Amino acid sequence: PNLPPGFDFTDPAIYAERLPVAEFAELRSAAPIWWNGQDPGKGGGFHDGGFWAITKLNDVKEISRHSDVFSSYENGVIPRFKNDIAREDIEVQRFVMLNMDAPHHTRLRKIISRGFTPRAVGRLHDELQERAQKIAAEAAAAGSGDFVEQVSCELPLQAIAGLLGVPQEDRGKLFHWSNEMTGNEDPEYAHIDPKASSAELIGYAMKMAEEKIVTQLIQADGEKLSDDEFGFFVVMLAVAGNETTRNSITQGMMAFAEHPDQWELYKKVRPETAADEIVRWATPVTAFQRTALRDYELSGVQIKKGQRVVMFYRSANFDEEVFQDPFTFNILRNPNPHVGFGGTGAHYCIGANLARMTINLIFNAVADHMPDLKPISAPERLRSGWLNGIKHWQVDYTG
Ligand code: HEM
Repeated sequence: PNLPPGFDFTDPAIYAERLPVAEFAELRSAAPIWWNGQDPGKGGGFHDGGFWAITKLNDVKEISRHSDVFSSYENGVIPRFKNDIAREDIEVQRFVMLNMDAPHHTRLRKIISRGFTPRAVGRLHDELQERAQKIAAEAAAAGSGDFVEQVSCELPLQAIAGLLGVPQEDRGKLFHWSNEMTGNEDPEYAHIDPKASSAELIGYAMKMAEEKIVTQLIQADGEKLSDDEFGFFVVMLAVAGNETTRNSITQGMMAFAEHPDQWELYKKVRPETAADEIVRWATPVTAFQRTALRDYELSGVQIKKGQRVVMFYRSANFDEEVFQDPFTFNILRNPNPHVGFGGTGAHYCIGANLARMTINLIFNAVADHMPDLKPISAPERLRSGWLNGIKHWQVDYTG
């Protein structure tokens, strides 16, 4: 493929500035499964010499479905940390369900699925809609500001707090820990320590279990989460369901500002198709990886036992063989078989309906209170090699 020597699709220096859209398009055309070599000390915490870049939607789905072959536990699923991270700090992530394999993952998922019943999520609709409306009214009344802080940030956090029934007076400390919990190497956040925030949030959650959906997870059906598993579950919601939904809201609004005919259509009919096109477009998790437990032949390439494969959701969601005109933002897109919530399989996002509900509620509120919003200056991207984040974006709410 026509790529620079040494190019690495997980390099945080690229994502601080842009998504490498042209370079993914070139792999899909010229080398859809391609070995991305990494030199010593430049592998983002891994020392194995590189990984297979997976760029096509069917391959991402095949890997996700074959979790008997493609492990989440062996190396975790995050494909890039700071280059000098200790291997013990990657391995400690194995205590969240995202980084486990069957049978351990199968037991936790079954218990945690108590939290994500359709009924549990739907119960949160009326409070999240009242919060959404108020957030948008507050932003309109401020006139201009940072849309990430004023519109995107609070409602995903209040969704987790309402799911967990956290008392009001404890939400400010909960939200502070949760916004320090996912790792990045951005200079704006160089003074955060996700390790203290993780310890502190696990201790808060364990005290909450001891005092008792929390009661349904920690009450024996004799199966239940232990008190420490409930802590690890609250840590996992902080990393899985906070910045991801926040970034789907910012990048959905960036797409509406760049495609004004789609925002006019959305304001009229608020279509059911919009939330999934916002997630496809935003692809807030750019990639997650697996490790092969045995040799496996994937679309003609011989993947070998122990090698990593990195699923680039950001490429697969723009796969020209699967989406008609994938570079067109189309809020009526149908069909829409995107992998923004992962490939279907054992670890498919358990929060997907809660995220869709959060997205729908906030965009309805923005349409109702700020229909003529316009950007003031360019979004500031986050320096991460796997999370596609926007730190700040200045907009004029009144237009
Ligand atoms: C637009 C917002 C979101 C995006 C893009 C997203 C994306 C993902 C992805 C890509 C995965 C891994 C799937 C796989 O490997 O096949 C995942 C898993 C997971 N997500 Fe989400 N997510 C979002 C929102 C949420 C929310 C709101 C919650 C919860 C409050 C949540 C909870 C989880 C959990 C617990 C897992 C682990 C499932 C397991 O390992 O069995 N997510 N998510």
